[PDB]
Amino acid sequence: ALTQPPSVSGSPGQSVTISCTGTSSDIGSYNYVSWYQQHPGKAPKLMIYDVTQRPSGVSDRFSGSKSGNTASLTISGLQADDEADYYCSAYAGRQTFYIFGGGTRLTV
Amino acid sequence: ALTQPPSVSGSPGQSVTISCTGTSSDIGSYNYVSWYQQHPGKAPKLMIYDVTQRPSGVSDRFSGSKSGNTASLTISGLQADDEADYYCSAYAGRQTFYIFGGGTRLTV
Amino acid sequence: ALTQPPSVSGSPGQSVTISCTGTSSDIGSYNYVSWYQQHPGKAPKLMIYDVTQRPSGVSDRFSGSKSGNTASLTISGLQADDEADYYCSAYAGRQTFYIFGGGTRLTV
Amino acid sequence: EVQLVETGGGLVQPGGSLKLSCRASGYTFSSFAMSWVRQAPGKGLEWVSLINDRGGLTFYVDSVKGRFTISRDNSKNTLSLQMHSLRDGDTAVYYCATGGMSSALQSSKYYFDFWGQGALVTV
Amino acid sequence: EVQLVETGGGLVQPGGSLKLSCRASGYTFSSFAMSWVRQAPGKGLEWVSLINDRGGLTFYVDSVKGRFTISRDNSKNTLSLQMHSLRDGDTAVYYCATGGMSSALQSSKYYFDFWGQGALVTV
Amino acid sequence: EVQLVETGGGLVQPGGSLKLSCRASGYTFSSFAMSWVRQAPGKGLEWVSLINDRGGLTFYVDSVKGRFTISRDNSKNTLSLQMHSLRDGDTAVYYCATGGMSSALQSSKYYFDFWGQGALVTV
Amino acid sequence: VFLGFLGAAGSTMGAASMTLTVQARNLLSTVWGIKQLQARVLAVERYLRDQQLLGIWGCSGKLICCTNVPWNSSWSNRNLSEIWDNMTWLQWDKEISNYTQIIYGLLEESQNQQEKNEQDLLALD
Amino acid sequence: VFLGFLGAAGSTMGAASMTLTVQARNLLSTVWGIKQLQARVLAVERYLRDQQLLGIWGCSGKLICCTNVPWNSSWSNRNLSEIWDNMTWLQWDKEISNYTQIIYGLLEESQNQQEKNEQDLLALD
Amino acid sequence: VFLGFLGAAGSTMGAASMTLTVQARNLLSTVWGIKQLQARVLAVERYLRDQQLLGIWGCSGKLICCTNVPWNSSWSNRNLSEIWDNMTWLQWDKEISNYTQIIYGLLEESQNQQEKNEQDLLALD
Ligand SMILES: *[C@@H]1O[C@H](CO)[C@@H](O)[C@H](O)[C@H]1NC(C)=O
Ligand SMILES: *[C@@H]1O[C@H](CO)[C@@H](O)[C@H](O)[C@H]1NC(C)=O
Ligand SMILES: *[C@@H]1O[C@H](CO)[C@@H](O)[C@H](O)[C@H]1NC(C)=O
Ligand SMILES: *[C@@H]1O[C@H](CO)[C@@H](O)[C@H](O)[C@H]1NC(C)=O
Ligand SMILES: *[C@@H]1O[C@H](CO)[C@@H](O)[C@H](O)[C@H]1NC(C)=O
Ligand SMILES: *[C@@H]1O[C@H](CO)[C@@H](O)[C@H](O)[C@H]1NC(C)=O
Ligand SMILES: *[C@@H]1O[C@H](CO)[C@@H](O)[C@H](O)[C@H]1NC(C)=O
Ligand SMILES: *[C@@H]1O[C@H](CO)[C@@H](O)[C@H](O)[C@H]1NC(C)=O
Ligand SMILES: *[C@@H]1O[C@H](CO)[C@@H](O)[C@H](O)[C@H]1NC(C)=O
Repeated sequence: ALTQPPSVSGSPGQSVTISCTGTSSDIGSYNYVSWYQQHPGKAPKLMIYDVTQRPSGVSDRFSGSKSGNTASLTISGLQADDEADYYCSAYAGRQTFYIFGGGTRLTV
Repeated sequence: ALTQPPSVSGSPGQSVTISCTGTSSDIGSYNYVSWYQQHPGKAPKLMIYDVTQRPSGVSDRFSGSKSGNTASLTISGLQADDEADYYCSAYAGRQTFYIFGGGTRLTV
Repeated sequence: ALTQPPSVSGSPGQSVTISCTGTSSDIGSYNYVSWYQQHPGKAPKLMIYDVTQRPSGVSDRFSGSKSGNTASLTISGLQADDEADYYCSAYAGRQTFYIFGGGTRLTV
Repeated sequence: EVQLVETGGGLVQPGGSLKLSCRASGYTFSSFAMSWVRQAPGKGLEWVSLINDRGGLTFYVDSVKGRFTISRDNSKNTLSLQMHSLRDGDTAVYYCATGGMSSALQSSKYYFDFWGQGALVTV
Repeated sequence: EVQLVETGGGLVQPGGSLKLSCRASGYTFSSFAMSWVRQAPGKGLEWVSLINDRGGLTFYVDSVKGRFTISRDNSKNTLSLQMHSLRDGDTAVYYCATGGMSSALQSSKYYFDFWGQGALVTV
Repeated sequence: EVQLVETGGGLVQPGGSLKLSCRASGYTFSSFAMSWVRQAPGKGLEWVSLINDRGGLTFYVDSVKGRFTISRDNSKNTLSLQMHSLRDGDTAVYYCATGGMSSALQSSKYYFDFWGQGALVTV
Repeated sequence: VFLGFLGAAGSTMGAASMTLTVQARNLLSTVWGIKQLQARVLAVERYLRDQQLLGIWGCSGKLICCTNVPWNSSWSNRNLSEIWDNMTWLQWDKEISNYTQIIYGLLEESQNQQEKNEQDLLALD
Repeated sequence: VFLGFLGAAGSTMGAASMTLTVQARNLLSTVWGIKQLQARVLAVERYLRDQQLLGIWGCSGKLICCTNVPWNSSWSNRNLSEIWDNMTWLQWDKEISNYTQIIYGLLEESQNQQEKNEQDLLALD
Repeated sequence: VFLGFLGAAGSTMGAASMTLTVQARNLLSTVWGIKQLQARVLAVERYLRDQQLLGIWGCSGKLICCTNVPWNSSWSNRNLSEIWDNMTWLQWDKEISNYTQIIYGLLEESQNQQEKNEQDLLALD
């Protein structure tokens, strides 16, 4: 599996950067890293896919990047709705398919 | 390997039920479970094959059954000749072929 | 990997026999055992290949043999130049290719 | 427009057999792969199973390979998960999700774009 | 009618080489697969090796794969087992048995219907 | 006549990327396989990588499979080794060597007949 | 080449399944010249049609080819010993002649194109 | 046999890639007799040439065959949905007609003989 | 197509084993019309016979094909460099011409039907 920070703290208006570092076989071999937002009590939602690609209906405040075997999600202009549990997923191969990281609380 | 009761105790005229519980890959995946009788001092003999099928020359007192990942051999009308060491075998796949269970003494 | 004697001691004019015992999958399965001489400070040199075959330009004093899963290098008529670190290599298969043994000091 | 509705959650005893199901409406069900992802009550997400668009390529996480079975009916727009011999680690809220793989004739879909309400299985 | 007679048992030293053999009479030897099954003196049965009817498909238990070699001569009605580098766990009474697999043109034979007298190997 | 000259050694920090290289003169470079073998300062030799004569069959030791990459240019008579994410166990003097495998149209070459000067990598 | 041709036509199906190369090697070779050319061209076309049928089943270059098509007892409910140790291929062909096209359509399009699409989509992974 | 022939010629490329057997089965069958024999022999030679092209690409007995040849955007820079869900094979053939031989020479000699030599040298190990 | 045809007939066997596609592509194409039709039909039959020989050896769609048949030094006791780096295929064919059928019968029936039966019986497991 992947390692994600347990909690990230941000204040309104500034930026925050969650991270997801992995081994060389999942993130450093495949450019398929997705980020999901799960509000408390509801189901997850796709925020970022393919490292840097964004689904339609999602603001430009959510941005993705990757460096080496590490992936990063940057949320600019934090708002109340941004508070949620954030999980990173990576495609690890055709034997083991999808590895998730532990959640991350964002407190605004 | 499989797990078989160390000893089963029976009295003449009633019935006894030895058991052989296994993992989901040997007994719960293949309907090929055989039971063998080895008298003390001689070589084994086929009693049951294919869970419920009986070789010619063997009385109907020996009966086989399977439920889930567990196989059972039932001997009705116990007699002196029934006293023997009983082993269960299962076909586990084409990589590992045959897994045996530990013996079981029947005392009549 | 393979196991080689840490040091072998010889006197000028007599013979010495370094050994390399391995598992049944490397030396006992493939007749491809090579011996290398690394002088202190320089790079290795091929002394023996294919168990018993000798490269051109190498004296007949260096001789190779194999018995079962064990290979042996015999150096007759020891000289000052013979002092070196000696390593045995075996071809172990197409998954793991080459396994080396620990060095061996020859003191003449 | 896209809505996935899970049904069949319940309380099972260790070693029991359950059959989770997911209904879909709002898109062409036969042109997407579908996945099951579980969230234990106190831990994060974990991918369980994957089935292709046609329904003949099935992939499972190492834990649940021999026990769980994924299947889909592209005429009823239903996805199903048969879980035999449920152990104690299988307690979680299961989400049916759209994505995970794609056909050769479509672009890569190595992500889950649409998720479901959720269905809690306690065992 | 069916009789299998093992020969070649003896006392070997750890690391030695032995050649067990089994003779058969009473049936068509070339239309059955043959297996070797060992019983240690104080433990139960354990399957060692399997050879098909023709003699060109050979299967071994994980322990003895590189060391043991099974072979059969369908003209002499003899089954043989070459055991190199015998370790201490290889002490047991070995039974040659009929069955374990079958040809595509016959029914499944995932069992041992006929066994042999036995041959004790101590090493 | 045969001379292999390694270049590109240096001092790297854990996790860095280096590119070792080996030049050859004295023989037909395109008709031999080439290997990289490392000697740690206080330990013996260890085989790292192998590349065939043509340059399209590449083999690596279990440790360095995903990190190291071997490649060769048969027009420049150069062999190269790209090492990404260098850990602490990768400190050694690396030798480019001739041999390890051969084509179907040549005899077996399961040995290293010609070695290089050496290039020390500290990380 | 001709030696042994059809010599296992009275043997059991299993015994006759060990001489397939003998019958496979014997399938390929004025106004009289055009009649014989038409015979030779029809033999070539017939061999090509058979090989095309093998190739659309994933059975190219194969004299024995297993498939993923279950046997239906409606086609034949006989036991394996009856078929392979107690029947000849001629009797078998007489028995299954009215079921051949069903099997050939279950091999033609279902099994092979399904399997082939799945290999393509697995090669994507 | 003829049923469904060319019926996916106005369908999308993906929809038309599921009926390949229908068009593969329809490729094989006095002075008039020699004219018709010449037509039949040319059909046979044409089928053999196509199968030889498939076989020198490692694509024998295959109606869909993947390769190790990267697609060049110079040949076509269209996206997968455009090609497979928004175009027919006729339009595709019109678009790539002047690039076909480059692809066929990148499949003919580079990919297959390289791969085949590597399998031989791996079988040596 | 014709370019390079037979151009490695004076090259070493190994150098000539890298141009096999050039010679494989060149094997397929009134009273005069029937004579030429007979020539074309014989070329087709000859190609089909060669491909059938390849297919009964497990060598379909393969220009280089390895087998499980050991080489006998009676056939030729020459070393690999002599054959592949110091001989041409014409000289080789001259040397082995009286041993070809033995090799072809060790490939025809022993190796392939044995291997094929074993794959069937392993597919049973
Ligand atoms: C003919 O049948 C007999 C017995 O029915 C059998 O022994 C013999 O091998 C058969 N011969 C052939 C050529 O099938
Ligand atoms: C077998 O054939 C019958 C018709 O005779 C059909 O109803 C049935 O579905 C077939 N079975 C299978 C498994 O396809
Ligand atoms: C197969 O052929 C005939 C002709 O259609 C059919 O009526 C009959 O039932 C079948 N015969 C046998 C022997 O199965
Ligand atoms: C023709 O196109 C229409 C819409 O463009 C589509 O619904 C239909 O399936 C197509 N039919 C064929 C035979 O391609
Ligand atoms: C694509 O084609 C162009 C010419 O149009 C050529 O220069 C280029 O190298 C090709 N790309 C590849 C990857 O072969
Ligand atoms: C392909 O064909 C013509 C003829 O050579 C060429 O000039 C043209 O650029 C190409 N057409 C298209 C539509 O790509
Ligand atoms: C002919 O032989 C010479 C030397 O013997 C060699 O250099 C040359 O490549 C050969 N040419 C061909 C076409 O085989
Ligand atoms: C090689 O051929 C000879 C006859 O020249 C024959 O006796 C021998 O058995 C053959 N060797 C092998 C291994 O088949
Ligand atoms: C091969 O051909 C002839 C004709 O049979 C034979 O006598 C001779 O020994 C062989 N020639 C060579 C050069 O091996």
